[PDB]
Amino acid sequence: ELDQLRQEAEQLKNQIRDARKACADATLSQITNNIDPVGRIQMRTRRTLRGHLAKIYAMHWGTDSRLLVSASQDGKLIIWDSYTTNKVHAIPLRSSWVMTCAYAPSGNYVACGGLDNICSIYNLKTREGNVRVSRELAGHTGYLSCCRFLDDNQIVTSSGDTTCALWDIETGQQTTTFTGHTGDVMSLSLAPDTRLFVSGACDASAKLWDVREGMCRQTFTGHESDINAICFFPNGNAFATGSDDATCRLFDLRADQELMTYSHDNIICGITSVSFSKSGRLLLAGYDDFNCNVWDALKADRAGVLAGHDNRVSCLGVTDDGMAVATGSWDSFLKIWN
Amino acid sequence: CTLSAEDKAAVERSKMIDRNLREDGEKAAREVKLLLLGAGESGKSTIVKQMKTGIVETHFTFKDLHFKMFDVGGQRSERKKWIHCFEGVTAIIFCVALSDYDLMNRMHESMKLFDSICNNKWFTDTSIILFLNKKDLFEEKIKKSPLTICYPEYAGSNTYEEAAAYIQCQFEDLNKRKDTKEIYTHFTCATDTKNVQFVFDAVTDVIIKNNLKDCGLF
Amino acid sequence: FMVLNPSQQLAIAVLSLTLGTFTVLENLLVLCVIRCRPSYHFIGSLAVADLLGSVIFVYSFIDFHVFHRKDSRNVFLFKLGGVTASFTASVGSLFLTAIDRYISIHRPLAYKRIVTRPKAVVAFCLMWTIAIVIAVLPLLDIFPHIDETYLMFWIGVTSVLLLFIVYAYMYILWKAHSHAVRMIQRGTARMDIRLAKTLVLILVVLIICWGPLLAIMVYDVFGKMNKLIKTVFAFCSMLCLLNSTVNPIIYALRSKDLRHAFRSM
Amino acid sequence: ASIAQARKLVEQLKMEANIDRIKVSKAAADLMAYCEAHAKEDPLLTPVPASENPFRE
Amino acid sequence: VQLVESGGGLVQPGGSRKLSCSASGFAFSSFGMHWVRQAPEKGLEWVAYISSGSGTIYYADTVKGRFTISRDDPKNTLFLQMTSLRSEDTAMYYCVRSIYYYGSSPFDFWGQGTTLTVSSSDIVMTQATSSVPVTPGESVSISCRSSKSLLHSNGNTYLYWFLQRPGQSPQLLIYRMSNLASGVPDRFSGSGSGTAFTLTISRLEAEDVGVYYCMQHLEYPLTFGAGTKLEL
Ligand SMILES: COC(=O)[C@@H](NC(=O)c1nn(Cc2ccc(F)cc2)c2cc(OCCCCNC(=N)N)ccc12)C(C)(C)C
Repeated sequence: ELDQLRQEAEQLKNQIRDARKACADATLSQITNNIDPVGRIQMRTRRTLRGHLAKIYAMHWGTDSRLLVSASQDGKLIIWDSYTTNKVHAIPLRSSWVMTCAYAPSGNYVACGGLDNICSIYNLKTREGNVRVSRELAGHTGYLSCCRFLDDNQIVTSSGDTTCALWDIETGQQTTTFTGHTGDVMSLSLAPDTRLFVSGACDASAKLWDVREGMCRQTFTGHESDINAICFFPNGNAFATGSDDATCRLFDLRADQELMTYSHDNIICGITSVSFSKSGRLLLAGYDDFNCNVWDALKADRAGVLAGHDNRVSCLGVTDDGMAVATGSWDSFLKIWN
Repeated sequence: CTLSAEDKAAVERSKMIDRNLREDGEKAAREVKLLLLGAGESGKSTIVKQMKTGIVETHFTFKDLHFKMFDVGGQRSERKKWIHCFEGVTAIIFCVALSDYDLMNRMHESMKLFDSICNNKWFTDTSIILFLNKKDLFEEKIKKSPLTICYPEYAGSNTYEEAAAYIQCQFEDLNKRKDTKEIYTHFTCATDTKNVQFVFDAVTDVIIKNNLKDCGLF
Repeated sequence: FMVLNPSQQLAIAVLSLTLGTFTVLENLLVLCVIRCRPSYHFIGSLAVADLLGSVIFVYSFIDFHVFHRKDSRNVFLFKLGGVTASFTASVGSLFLTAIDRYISIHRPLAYKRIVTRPKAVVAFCLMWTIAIVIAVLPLLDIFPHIDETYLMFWIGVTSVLLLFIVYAYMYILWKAHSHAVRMIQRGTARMDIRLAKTLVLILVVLIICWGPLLAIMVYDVFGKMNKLIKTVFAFCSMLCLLNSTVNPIIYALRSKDLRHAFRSM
Repeated sequence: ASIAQARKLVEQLKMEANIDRIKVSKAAADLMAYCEAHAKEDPLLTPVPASENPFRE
Repeated sequence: VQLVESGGGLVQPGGSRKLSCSASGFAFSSFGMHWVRQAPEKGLEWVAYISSGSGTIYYADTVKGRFTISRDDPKNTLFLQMTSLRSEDTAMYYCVRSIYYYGSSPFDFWGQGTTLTVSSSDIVMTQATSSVPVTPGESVSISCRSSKSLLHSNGNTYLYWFLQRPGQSPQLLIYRMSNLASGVPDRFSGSGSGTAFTLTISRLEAEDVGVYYCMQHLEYPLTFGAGTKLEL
């Protein structure tokens, strides 16, 4: 009616900013005092993977910790054997402008998408001996930016038209939709048991969704600019986000607010990706000045650098058993560190 | 060798994937790639016919040279997230309508787009080809519709020669890296097939200055 | 033989003192780039063969001519052989740069496919192979133990390759002439001028060095030898230290990609 | 019309404000606890013998 | 997927024939191929191998200089030229397809066979049973023993199990070891270590009747074991 934007809606945001302050009695970086540091952490390039001809944009590990897939702007999708650095499959894509890839947990399927607005599914196990397309999922209106399997039949996608969506692979229809954001959604990450997931958008916020219902549960607001990457903590009760203002942050789901900020005065470039190591004591982030820093997560001291690359570090990932770390870059190489 | 019989036949499979990868990266380096931009009102659609959801490609061979043109205006997202995918095209083509000067908010809408792409940090080394379409409809509109409705400072003749010539310097002054980039202006006819003959001549100029700068001989 | 100056035999070390000193300094500050592209390989290899000539020549030469130290019939052929290798490993570096530059305008689109990391070792280290063959020749009155053929034969591997490089740098300066004016007509120069101001600086430096010396190695075959001409052959034989002092000025500098780079970093 | 949208942005803040929150000391103690029971089996902060890792060479 | 071979017939000692096989239903150029032979009333014997891309070829010492194997990809066909045939070459000949990468299953599809009747350092595999009678629903075991250990330093042991029913071609049951081929009931299983292996069937149906073979794939030449029949 009259003035209704004023009184009621801007009041409930003043009830939330005062309830988060009624539970923040102490800060993380005080109680994490008088514990041992982790000391310097040098690692070394164990493998190097050659064969792409253009920039590499995405990568994802298989669940056995030995195979992996990668995508690049030359229209190829390669599956690698990382112990003996052999190529297992090479897949040609219809279009060349690809921005994400994922591996099915069973190991039977892989997914792909980009500036064509489609998510393509590929069957790896056939009676004929080659890899053929199995499904195409249409309906988004902007470029696809991320996707993740839940099992052999379900998959979630985030899109540049400000929306996320849940799909059914038997048919080709999206069964649920997710709307609240007001900018382009850039990334998403699934809970360890796959009941919840989070996403971050260019409106500088992150959201917690429920999968079976389809409703937002919490919103988080700390950054000054866009959010590029996001990841869950192994416990399942915190997550970290990396933004375009050269900072990372830690959020707590049950305290409902922020715990730490990971920054430094000599670092003034954006962040492309982020990941946690097993047990969650280290936070790896890969930045836009060609490096990859390693942070102590409880304390806020940076505890290492790994500087083998020659151009922008676009993606990284840590394996399930915790053995190695991979990075892809805009010079077309992949490297395994340990 | 310490490898098994099956370990050796997996190495041989891999070296034959390696050979089809090289065969594909050589057959794709024989084509020039071009991004097509411009605040889209009229001209951009006819120049494709002149040469014959997400992203739109097109092919055409002319005189032993193969091209791929990319139209991108059908996206409607934040342009500052995906535009860096096009780092490393050979050139950019840019379309403008000369018949949008006194309709002057629109002519200054094009000068707003030409200023942001020409000064990106991703396109520091990329030259620009520039078009100016609809040179018929601009013939008489200078007569009935005088200028200074599009540019207040222009205090000179409405003779249609200083007019088109004055619109030109207003764009090329927008180039702020006079050393690492050139502009190539041309006035599109729409009946002659000289349109594709100009794109050929400018593109073979862009490549020789790249080679001569790769060996240090510049 | 011991033909030399009465007391000038160290004053020739006055000139030689400075020229040998810029060569050791410039080539290492040049070879610090390790901008590691297939074209910036041959530019470092040229910066090496000056040093290997820089040490093996300025000390060997100052064995003679000031305090004479003879040797046996094999201590000469393996001092001299090393010097010849040092001399013959520059033309293997200059000849391979006017190769990839030649195709850059001949096949303007074909520049980036042919030349990558694979080459610069297919025919590059093969060049050193020819020097090894020269050593093998030695294995099985200007210079003490030397025969006319070997001196004459070493002119065949050098006078010819220097004759090609004047073809490349006059091709590029012409075939880039017709381009820059045939387009100023169809487009309605500057490319045919910038190629002028650099290529005359390569042609003049390369005939004032390889020119006079190889002239005199022709006169001691047909002409009436004397010590009257052996003095000037000693003074102008130090042009080689000047040639290895101009090359980083003519190659490493004018490449503006590296030029600004060290100006900043 | 935008007047219909505003009464949705009020329907959502109602759901977010009534959550049950715990305080920051008790949530910061549980992230220390998890990083200790699992500190042994993480090869990236404790290098492993060359026998165990398969990426030696 | 099918493989159909032709040629064969009757030949005098010293003549020559030419055999072929027609592939249909799969990506022929991606698979390696084998020829395997079986004389009248005895077991299986490996003959020759050509890899995908024709870059590698191996032969058995019995037929080394007398036979030649080749392939024609755009036609999807496989050849075997024979010269100077002797009476030890009477047999039925099969055609087998196999692909090699991390996690694949070699030796999975077998042809129907063609008969040729001519007129009138190696690992040894020993399985010492024959004609063991059993009733349905019972538990039966089989074993064969190697003369060298098949466990390789990379972790794998290379032992396979095939089955041949009266009137048909062999089928695969277990690859490298304890791995079950697709389309096979779960009541089979394989176990062992080093140089002693075993195959177990839990409770039989009326169609698990025939002879059983074992094979090593640790190094060329490939060798089979003799057969272990099962009569009900
Ligand atoms: C080893 O002990 C020494 O020092 C003696 N050696 C020289 O006198 C000397 N030996 N060789 C090699 C050589 C000689 C005869 C051949 F038949 C083949 C090979 C030179 C080559 C030169 O140059 C040529 C062309 C100009 C090239 N210029 C550039 N590359 N910049 C000049 C001098 C010598 C000593 C003590 C001074 C006599």
